[PDB]
Amino acid sequence: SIKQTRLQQLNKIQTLTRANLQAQEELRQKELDLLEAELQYQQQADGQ
Repeated sequence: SIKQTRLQQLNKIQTLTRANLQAQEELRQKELDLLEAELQYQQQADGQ
């Protein structure tokens, strides 16, 4: 039962740690780039 237990949680927590990094990657990458991109793109008004 202890083995069942540790097996069971490694199987979730590891699955999810990994799944979550990937889900999070989408969520976090957009966090920095949407706004930086708007700053840099709107800045073209000066470049013009």
